[PDB]
Amino acid sequence: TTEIHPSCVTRQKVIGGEVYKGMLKEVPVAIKTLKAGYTEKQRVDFLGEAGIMGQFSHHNIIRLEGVISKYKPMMIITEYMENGALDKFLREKDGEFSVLQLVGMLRGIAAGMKYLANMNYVHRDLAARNILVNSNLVCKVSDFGLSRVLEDDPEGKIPIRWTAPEAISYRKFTSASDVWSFGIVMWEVMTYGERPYWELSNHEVMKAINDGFRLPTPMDCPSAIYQLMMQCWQQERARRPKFADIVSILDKLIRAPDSLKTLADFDPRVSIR
Ligand SMILES: CNc1ncc2cc(-c3cc(C(F)(F)F)ccc3Cl)c(=O)n(CCCCN)c2n1
Repeated sequence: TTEIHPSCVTRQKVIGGEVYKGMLKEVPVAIKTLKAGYTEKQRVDFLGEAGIMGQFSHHNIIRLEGVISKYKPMMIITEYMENGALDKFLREKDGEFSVLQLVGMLRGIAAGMKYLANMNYVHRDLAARNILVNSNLVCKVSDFGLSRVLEDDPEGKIPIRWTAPEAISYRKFTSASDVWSFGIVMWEVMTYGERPYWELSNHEVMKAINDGFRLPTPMDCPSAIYQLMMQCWQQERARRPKFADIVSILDKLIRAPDSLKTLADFDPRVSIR
């Protein structure tokens, strides 16, 4: 990792220790701080995140500019993504993109995830809230925090309803549980940030999934896209596509965009006579 001198960094606005938007000697950056009195574990997790990010060089993975580790407070400095987190972005831009644009976002995320998987990195917390969007509509995987627990664990919280059954039931997180999560992200994108499973409780979601229920088709969703997210949600990991398969399929759909005009039937929850 590049060590950056503090005189080269100006913090400006809190966008999230805190996360600031700032300027780096000038390019816009995001800046994550570690406050005084941090523990050894905090330091290893914090610098650990920078270490992992520094190992990656891919269009669809947030780029590390560098770290401040020789001076306090310590900082991680990344590229700045002008449109912020994908979940909030979709919800504030409801209906404003083409289906081709939405599918192109998902291709970008899948390409990032394929790279992570092949670099032997399991994300464990893939969700639209952990994807960032730039002014070219490029989606990039973010959140490489080391210290993550599944929420509601008897023994950062990973939410149940984005997580694959095997990861919940016996703590088996793999690139195949990340594919499950990616299927949920597909549904988030195609619904402009609808909350998966609505007001169902965690227990209700888990029971539904184990009984074979799956999220219904988004409105105006290409048949091929719904089929692909459904395959991501196979109970049996071996029947899920790999990210390599997902990228291949999305690339084919984008290159033959009339393929996306065939829509999955939408089951209307209310009909009007
Ligand atoms: C709004 N635009 C914007 N642009 C770029 C970033 C980069 C980071 C980031 C990510 C990592 C790592 F590792 F997780 F990828 C590390 C360090 C940083 Cl600074 C970040 O935390 N935020 C804030 C997200 C708030 C959304 N809940 C960003 N926000």
